[PDB]
Amino acid sequence: MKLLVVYDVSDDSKRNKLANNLKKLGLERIQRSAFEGDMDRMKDLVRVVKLIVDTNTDIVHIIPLGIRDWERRIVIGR
Amino acid sequence: MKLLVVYDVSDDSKRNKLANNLKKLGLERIQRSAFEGDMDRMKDLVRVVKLIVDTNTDIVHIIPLGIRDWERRIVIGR
Ligand SMILES: [Cl-]
Ligand SMILES: [Cl-]
Ligand code: NA
Ligand code: NA
Repeated sequence: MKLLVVYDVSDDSKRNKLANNLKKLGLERIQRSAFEGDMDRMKDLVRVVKLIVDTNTDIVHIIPLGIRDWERRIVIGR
Repeated sequence: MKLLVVYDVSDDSKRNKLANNLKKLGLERIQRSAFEGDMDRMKDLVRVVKLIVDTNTDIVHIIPLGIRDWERRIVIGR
């Protein structure tokens, strides 16, 4: 069981508070605004995201996926 | 069968060429740098992304997921 957190956070400063907190909960950065990690927590994840981002302005997707779907992703670039 | 395309494209101009092309192939924008769509195409999707982005610099994830995993996402914010 995996999950992805993908975010669109307007305030520069809120964006890296969130990045910092996602690392702390053990997720790993895969791109500038996306992290992945293993199923562990959930309720804390949502609370963290809600407390940090501007909910009228920002968008965060927290998406479950199976391990085999993540494994079969295609990654283009660096 | 769904997929997500999540991107981290440095050049402003390449980013919306990609956004424009992802809409054309029928994907739908869900956030500033993420689109979702249904399984249809695949080989064309990868070719499009590779031709548009700078592959030494940019990162794009093309991620398959089951319909029920997408349905059970949590979306925070606007
Ligand atoms: Cl990766
Ligand atoms: Cl959505
Ligand atoms: Na990104
Ligand atoms: Na985004």
